[PDB]
Amino acid sequence: PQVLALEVDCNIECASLLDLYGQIEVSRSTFTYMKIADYGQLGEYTCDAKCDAEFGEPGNIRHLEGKTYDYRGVFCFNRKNLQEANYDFLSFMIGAAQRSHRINRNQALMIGKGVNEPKGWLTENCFPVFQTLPVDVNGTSTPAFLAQDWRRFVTSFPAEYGEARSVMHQNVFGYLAAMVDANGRFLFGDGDLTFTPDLVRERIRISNCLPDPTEGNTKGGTGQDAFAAGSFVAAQAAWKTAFYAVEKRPMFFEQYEGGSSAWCVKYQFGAEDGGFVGCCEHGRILQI
Amino acid sequence: WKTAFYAVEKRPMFFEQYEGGSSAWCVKYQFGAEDGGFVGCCEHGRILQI
Amino acid sequence: AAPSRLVQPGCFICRGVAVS
Amino acid sequence: PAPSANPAKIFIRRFFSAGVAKNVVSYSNVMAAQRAMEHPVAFRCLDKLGLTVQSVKWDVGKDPQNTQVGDGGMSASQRKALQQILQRPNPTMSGAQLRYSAALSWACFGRMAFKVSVMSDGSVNAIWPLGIPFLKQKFDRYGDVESFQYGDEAGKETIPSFTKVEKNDKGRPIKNYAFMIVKPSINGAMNFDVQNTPLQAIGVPVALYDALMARAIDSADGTPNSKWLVTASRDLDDGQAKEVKEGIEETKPGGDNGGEIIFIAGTDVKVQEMKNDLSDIHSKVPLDDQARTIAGNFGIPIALLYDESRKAFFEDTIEPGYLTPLEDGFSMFLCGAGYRVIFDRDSIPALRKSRADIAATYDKVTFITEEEKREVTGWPA
Repeated sequence: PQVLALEVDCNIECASLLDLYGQIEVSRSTFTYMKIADYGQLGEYTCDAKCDAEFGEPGNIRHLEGKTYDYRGVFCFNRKNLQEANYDFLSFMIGAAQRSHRINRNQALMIGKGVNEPKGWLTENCFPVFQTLPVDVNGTSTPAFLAQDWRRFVTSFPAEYGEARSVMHQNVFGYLAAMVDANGRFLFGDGDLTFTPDLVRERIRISNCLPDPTEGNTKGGTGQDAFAAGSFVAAQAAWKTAFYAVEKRPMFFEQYEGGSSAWCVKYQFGAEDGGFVGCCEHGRILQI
Repeated sequence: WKTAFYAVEKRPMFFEQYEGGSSAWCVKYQFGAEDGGFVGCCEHGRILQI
Repeated sequence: AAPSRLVQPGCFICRGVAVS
Repeated sequence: PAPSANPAKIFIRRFFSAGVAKNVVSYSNVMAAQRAMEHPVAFRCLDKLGLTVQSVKWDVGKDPQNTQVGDGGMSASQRKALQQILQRPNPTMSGAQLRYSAALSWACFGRMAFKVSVMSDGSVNAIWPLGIPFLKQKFDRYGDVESFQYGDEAGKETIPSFTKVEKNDKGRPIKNYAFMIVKPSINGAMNFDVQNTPLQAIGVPVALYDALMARAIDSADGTPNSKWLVTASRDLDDGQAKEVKEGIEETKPGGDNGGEIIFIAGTDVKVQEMKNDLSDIHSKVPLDDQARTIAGNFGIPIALLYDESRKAFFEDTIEPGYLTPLEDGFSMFLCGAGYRVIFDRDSIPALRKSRADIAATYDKVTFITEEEKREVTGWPA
């Protein structure tokens, strides 16, 4: 009988893999763009004293286009407790809607499957994927992931493609920072109880709803804790040209008069957006 | 800790001469307080064991 | 929650010169 | 000057806590104030108190008790800018509307909240009123508030208070800030205490009024409105029965045999005329009492729902419960010493005759200098 204002919720979002992808804005729901397939070869090293030439072989200019997909839902009430309530259902239930959209958009833009959802770069499977070698222990050939791999992966990016960041679940970073050499010394951050460099300088943006190869942070791997070879660990891509995210209209809320039968006030919300993978040569995937 | 465990305070300490049971030659004091505590959401903490 | 383990990487060094 | 150590630290020890941004009004009180806006008598009183304060006219001016020869009118251009902004607040909102909103909020919750946009040199650019229900405040460590939060998740502008803000070399702030004027209460706790609104003591009367109006609206439709319960006997020949019924019925205005006598040959039928009083369905007696009580608790003479009572309502309830506190809150932190916001009392249409009579009787007096004869009825110099 002494109700507080405390509203402990204890629910989490992800990070946002949105400010990386190239942003483009369209008014209508159907855009189209051009693409240079290949310039082709034009002219050879001909001999001298030859009053002639060769036509070579012309290039190619493809013409692509993509749609924009919509996102809608419905929620309602009873109009009786909403007048007597000790809270505000709408301002909470509305708040519950972008939280569903913001997290659904990000994941679908990552793992979307074809029809009526933008094809994420995971399921596209045209990013080149690099799988790491397994190791030996007491004769067993368990798969592993050493710091030697991480430096090899990030450095193997073609330099002329540009600067590229990296994306990975924080449990991988905790796995990297906690590695140990033969004697017992740490590899990174020798003798300061914590290794935490400024990620922005090492160009490693972090997230939390990637496949997370270390299942619940419980598969470091010596015996039956092996990484279960064939799991995603991290990605790296020049995102400003490897993947685009298009936006048409932000979310909207509109009362639905009709269907509301004087008991059930029924609101309606929706939004339109989309995405598509550009040249999926800038960008590689590390795997176990 | 700002959200993983809450501390409840209703009435702090108080000292007062317990009038009654105290005579013209012996005093009986009475002190007291009223506090409490509970956990908030316990998915915010973690414990290390052996 | 049930007590979950915290298995961390061991002494990982080699991939091609396995001892005799 | 400022010692920064007030005796209001009795709470932040344990009894309160810093850095959590508590809300300013209970949700029960918010809902009571919401539902008083649809309640008939409550809304009537709330809007009347609004209109009145909404009518008074503003300006900035010299204060009478100017002992500060070092006037706080730092530039005399900030004062012109304040005058401009007091006559025209933030665009798409006028001074009368801002006054009305402030008065309604003060009557509902005992709080007033504003936000200012002083540009860079004490020149206030615009003024906005704040929604009290959804404004939270966060205290410092010693005794008072430091920040105001406006919005739960996206809107998170931590507006600093007037107490802590980048001040000018003279003292006037440079950046945005807010006011949070409060009504005092018992047991101190100038900002940590419970609100003081008339709604706190009108819960029982409004509930009784609602119950009585529901009873009335129910009894209106449901009680049969016919007269003449007529009953035949248990031996009358269905058909002779229908004929006698039709003979009774067809005397309505505009019938076959209207207004004429009814002749019955034997078999005495018995009529009794029902009263159907229905003249006390709403309980006028214990309804007008609740109306009077909910009016008196807001502070309105019952007669208004005669010119003496109007004068009384204006100069005992409107002025020193809405005009002086708002004006003093604005004077405290909206300009320097020596100058302050004042409302012209001659702008109220009801007190003009009273002012004229007092001015005439004072002019009749001789043992009093002209400047003080002026000052005793306004008219500074």
